[PDB]
Amino acid sequence: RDVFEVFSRDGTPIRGFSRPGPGETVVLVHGVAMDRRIWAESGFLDALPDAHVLALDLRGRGESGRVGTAEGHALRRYVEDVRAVLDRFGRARYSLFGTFFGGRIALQVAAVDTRVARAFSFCAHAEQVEIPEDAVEEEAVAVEGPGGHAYLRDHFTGRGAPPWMVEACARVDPGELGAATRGLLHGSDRRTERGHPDQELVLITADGDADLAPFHAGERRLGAHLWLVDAPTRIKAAGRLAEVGRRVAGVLA
Ligand SMILES: COC(=O)C[C@@H](NC(=O)[C@@H](NC(=O)[C@@H](/N=C1/NCC(=O)N2CC[C@@H](C)[C@H]2C(=O)N[C@@H](CC[S@@](C)=O)C(=O)N[C@H]1C(C)(C)C)C(C)(C)C)[C@@H](C)c1ccccc1)c1nccs1
Ligand SMILES: [Cl-]
Ligand SMILES: [Zn+2]
Repeated sequence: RDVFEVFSRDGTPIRGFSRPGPGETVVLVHGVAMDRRIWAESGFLDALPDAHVLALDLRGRGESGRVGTAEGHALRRYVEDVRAVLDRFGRARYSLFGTFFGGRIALQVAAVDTRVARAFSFCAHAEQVEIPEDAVEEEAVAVEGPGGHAYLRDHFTGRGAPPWMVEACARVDPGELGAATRGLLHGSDRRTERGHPDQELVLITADGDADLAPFHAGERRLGAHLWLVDAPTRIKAAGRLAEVGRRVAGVLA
């Protein structure tokens, strides 16, 4: 593996690693309370034997630049972070894969960047959502305070999240957990669009998902393909991420 640095539109440095391979170039986008280490820890990276893999730390996570403001964590800024990675490696075609809010980011990159040939959204759909301002602000307060890592650990543990997902929370600065949560009130509620007719768009979730309706709506509206994994909830579906990587490798082959 090699490390890289690029700069987002707003000057934020975005750091990541490149795992060379002769195959398709795949760009991995983690979720809010994660960093780039989840790709190896989940077994997703091992599932792609041939791909050239690019894995970034989003702004404010891991080795990337600090942000510490709500608007700095707007969805459009994450999109700019990913597009900067696409620039650095200079390809005409990329396949994007994102977990949870990372999936929403990957879909939005696909909407605006014609270099995205495929986008996979793991446990996030593409539809408009109603975000309660009160509840999100309350969650921001819970996660940014001294008890914030414990709050996330206890909740993810109680909902059956894999250990790597529980453990990743404690690697995120509490201030960036709060800012990223508030950032959701700056654009993340809108639906995503199809970028080009030839794009391959895939949504993945638990067959037990209590709200599959918006995933079906992406099938109809975007022509997306819906993949299911055996799990009673979205969070527990994260235990199947390596298996999903094997299915991605089949598509890339
Ligand atoms: C059934 O499974 C779930 O719905 C939980 C699942 N969340 C989601 O999929 C989506 N969000 C939501 O649905 C909803 N958001 C929420 N808070 C914003 C937010 O998300 N977070 C803030 C903190 C961060 C870790 C992340 C998160 O994770 N919060 C859990 C709670 C974690 S704790 C303790 O266990 C969460 O959801 N809190 C809700 C409420 C506060 C409204 C109760 C709405 C308002 C967007 C509808 C995310 C992907 C999203 C989609 C579209 C637009 C914006 C966000 C998880 N993803 C990762 C780990 S759990
Ligand atoms: Cl997330
Ligand atoms: Zn801590």
